[PDB]
Amino acid sequence: AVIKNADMSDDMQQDAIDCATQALEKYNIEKDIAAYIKKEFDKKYNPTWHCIVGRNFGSYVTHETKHFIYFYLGQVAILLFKSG
Amino acid sequence: RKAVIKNADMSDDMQQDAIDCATQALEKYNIEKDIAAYIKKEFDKKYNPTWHCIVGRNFGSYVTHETKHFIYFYLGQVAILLFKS
Amino acid sequence: KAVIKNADMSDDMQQDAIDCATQALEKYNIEKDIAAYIKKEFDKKYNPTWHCIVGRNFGSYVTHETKHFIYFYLGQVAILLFKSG
Amino acid sequence: RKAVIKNADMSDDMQQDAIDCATQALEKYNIEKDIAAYIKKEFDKKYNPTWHCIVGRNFGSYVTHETKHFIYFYLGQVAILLFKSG
Amino acid sequence: FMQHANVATDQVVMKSVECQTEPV
Amino acid sequence: FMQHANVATDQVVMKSVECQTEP
Repeated sequence: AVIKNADMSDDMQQDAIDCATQALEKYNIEKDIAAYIKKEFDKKYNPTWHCIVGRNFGSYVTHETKHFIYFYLGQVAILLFKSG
Repeated sequence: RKAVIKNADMSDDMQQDAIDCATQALEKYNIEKDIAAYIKKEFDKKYNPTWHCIVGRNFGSYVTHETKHFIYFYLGQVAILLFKS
Repeated sequence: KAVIKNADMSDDMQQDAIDCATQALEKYNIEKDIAAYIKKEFDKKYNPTWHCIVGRNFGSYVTHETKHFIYFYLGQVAILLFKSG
Repeated sequence: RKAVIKNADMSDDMQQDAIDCATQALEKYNIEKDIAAYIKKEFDKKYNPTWHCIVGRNFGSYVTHETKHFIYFYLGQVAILLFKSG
Repeated sequence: FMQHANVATDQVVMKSVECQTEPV
Repeated sequence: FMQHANVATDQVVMKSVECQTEP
C-alpha cells in the first residue's frame, strides 16, 4: 500500500485500504473492483461516494473535506472520494 | 480526433459541448491530469458545480451522477468520464 | 511501387502510411531520417506511441496494439511501422 | 564475436545481460527474425513486457522507449536494437 | 434523483508479430 | 467547505531515439 495523496482521517484511510484489499481478492476487473469499494463506502459512511480503479488515468474532482484518498495497491491506483 | 460516445445520460447540446470542450483540452494539453482539469473547470462555469472528470486510457469506475448530467466517451485513444454530483 | 507483406491496419491508415512513407523517401536519403519522418507523422495523426524501422536487411519481433501494424516495401526498401504504448 | 555498444540508455547489468542473451541467440539461430524473437521473449520474461527487438545489417530506426530501457549495439557484424515500450 | 454509473475503458489488445526482409 | 483534488497515475518517462546501421 502506497498513499500518494490523502485528506482523510487515519482510521478511514486504513478502512479504505482494507476494503480495497478485499475487493482485489474477490475481483480481477477494474470495473468490478470500483463497484465493490463504492457500494461498501456508501453503506458504511452514507452516499455519495465515487471510485476510480486503474493504472492510467488523470482526474480533477471536488470532494468533501476529510473524505478523499488516492493510493496504490501493488500496481493498481485507486481514487476514492465523497461528493454529494 | 474522432468522438465516440460509449455511454451518455445527457442532452444532445450538452453532449456536443462536452465533446467540443474536450476537443479544446486535447489541443491545449498532452497530460491527462491537465486535460481533466480544463474540462471540469469549464463545465463548472458553464453548467454550475459540481462536476468531476476522469481522463485516461486504462481505468474502471463506479460513480453516482445527477440525472441528465453524465457522459462517457472517447476522443481518439483517450477516454473521458464527465459527470455532475 | 508499394508491396504490403503483412498488415493489421485499416485501409485508410494503410494508404496514409504508404503516402507518408512515399514523401519520406523523396525527401531523405538516410534511413533513420526516413523512419523519423514516418514515426513523427503517425504520432501526430494517429496518436502516440508509434515506432518505425526502415531498411533493406533486418529481422524483427515486436508487439503492437491491434489494428495498428503495417509491414511493407517501397521499391527495395522495407518499412515496419507499429504502435505500442 | 566482438560486442560494440553504439548507444544505450540502460543499466550496466541489463546491458551486459542484453549482450549475453544476444550471444546465445546468435549461437542458436541464424535467421534474423528468430534471433530477435529469442531476445525479445527472454527480456519480456526477465524484465517484464513490453520489449521489441530489431536484428539486421542494414536499417535505420526511430523508436520511443521507457527510460533506462534501451540499447543499440553490434555483435560482430550484426546490429541489434532492443527497447521497452508499453 | 441520482443515478449510478459503471463504466470502464476498453481493453487494449496487444499482438506480437515477426518480420523478415527479403533476400537481396 | 469543498476541496479540489488533481491527481493522476504515475508517469513513465519516455524517450525517442534514432539508430542507423553502419555501411
